[PDB]
Amino acid sequence: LYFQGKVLSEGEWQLVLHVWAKVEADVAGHGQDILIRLFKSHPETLEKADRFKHLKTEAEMKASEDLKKIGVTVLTALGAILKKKGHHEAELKPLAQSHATKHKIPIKYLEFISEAIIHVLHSRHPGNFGADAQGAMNKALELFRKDIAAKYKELGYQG
Repeated sequence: LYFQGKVLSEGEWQLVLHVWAKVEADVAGHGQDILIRLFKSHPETLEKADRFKHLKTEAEMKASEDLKKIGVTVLTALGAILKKKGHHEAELKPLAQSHATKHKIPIKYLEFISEAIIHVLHSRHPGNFGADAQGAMNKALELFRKDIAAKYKELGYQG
């Protein structure tokens, strides 16, 4: 039965979740592709992670047990958020905690990984990631970035 979303229409939410079902069907693989994409597009994002220190080649990145683990974590977290269809206040709080504090991840970087996600999804899911699903995923990820930036402020992180 129906569970009312926010901001996006029920149809847009269905587009976002339908792709995401495909992502989670190969979460490690998509995590790898997305982070590698992120790191190649914006190397700065590498620098901030010390378990990503001696990572210099793709070969090295695909080999990395840690990059694989963190990819699953980031994508299962984002999946959980998106499945809330905007009702994600409570899920952002601990995320915002650890990312504002322990990891120090700027909002800029969430834009970076947003592009990476869109790019990899576009390139792997022609079936379910047509223009409409991509516009929908952009709204979902924008709403996420907006709501987490507010949560940072509620915690003084210049982000």
